[PDB]
Amino acid sequence: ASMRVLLAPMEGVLDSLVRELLTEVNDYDLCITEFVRVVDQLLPVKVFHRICPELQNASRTPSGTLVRVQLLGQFPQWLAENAARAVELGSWGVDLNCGCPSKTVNGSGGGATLLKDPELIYQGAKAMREAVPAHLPVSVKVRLGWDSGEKKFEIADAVQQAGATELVVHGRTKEQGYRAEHIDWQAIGDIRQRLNIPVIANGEIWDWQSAQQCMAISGCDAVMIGRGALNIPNLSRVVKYNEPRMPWPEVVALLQKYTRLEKQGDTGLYHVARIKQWLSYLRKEYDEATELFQHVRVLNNSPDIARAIQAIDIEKL
Ligand SMILES: Cc1cc2nc3c(=O)[nH]c(=O)nc-3n(C[C@H](O)[C@H](O)[C@H](O)COP(=O)(O)O)c2cc1C
Repeated sequence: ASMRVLLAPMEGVLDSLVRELLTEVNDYDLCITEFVRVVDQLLPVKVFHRICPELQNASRTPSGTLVRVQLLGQFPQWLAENAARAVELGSWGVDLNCGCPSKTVNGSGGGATLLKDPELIYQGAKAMREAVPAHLPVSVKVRLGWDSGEKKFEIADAVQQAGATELVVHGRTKEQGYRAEHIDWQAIGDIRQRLNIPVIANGEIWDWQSAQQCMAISGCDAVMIGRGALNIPNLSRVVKYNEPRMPWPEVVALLQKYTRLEKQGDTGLYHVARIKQWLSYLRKEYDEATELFQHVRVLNNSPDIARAIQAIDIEKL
């Protein structure tokens, strides 16, 4: 019966602005921030506030949905220091990225690179668990492996043995990328059966039926949705309650609200890039988004795209 739905971390997509917009019209149980890249220093407080403005609102979006800071990096001492800082600043626990393809800085790997030696996941997660007060959660997000799923149980074991609270599994290897035909929710179930912490299933959940299938196959009562949450802006309610997808006119209203939200540190091109990007996702689902994208793709500045989006009369749609 009960179902948890998490909004995925998405670097360069799901910032605080889009989290604000989406959580207002959804029932997400938790959102994950874009990653804070940890190398070999304690990051200043402003980095956390930039990535997670919700820290100044008791770790919640304006509508009240919890948000959790994610770290990306390798060195245990520095993951620990930065985890402690995230929670000192108010984060509801802390998450560790072990699934994103990521550039190594000097000797400091991160993300999917850690899947090549599961011990790196154990050491990083353990140092975070030890640094974060015991009542607050420490989560880890993984893929099934690097170039195969052969180490998928070692990866899962590393997270549990580190004392992590919960595990998100993206049901593909790194080398399988985002290829739909390679999703393996069964592998997620096999991991769940071995563990004693909640497993949150992730990958290729787009609608009510796909979530039902995912839960049935994996045995997980918790899922995480990333790209689908942009394609269908009310996807949490689609998945939880089998409600219809957000009508297009309400999608346009959402885009209009986005054009009126200010972005901290914006040089001037934020809305141009981000409205085009969101439309590039929406065209997978909404015919109308393909047409609107053709109209706005030629605009090269935020005021022009703001005027264009705002000009649309949603009562005429
Ligand atoms: C543009 C983009 C950025 C992402 N950034 C992150 C990130 O910052 N941290 C992370 O752990 N995963 C990141 N991911 C992976 C997603 O959280 C998620 O695991 C993936 O998109 C698969 O789920 P989906 O099929 O529901 O999209 C990103 C994915 C995309 C497409």
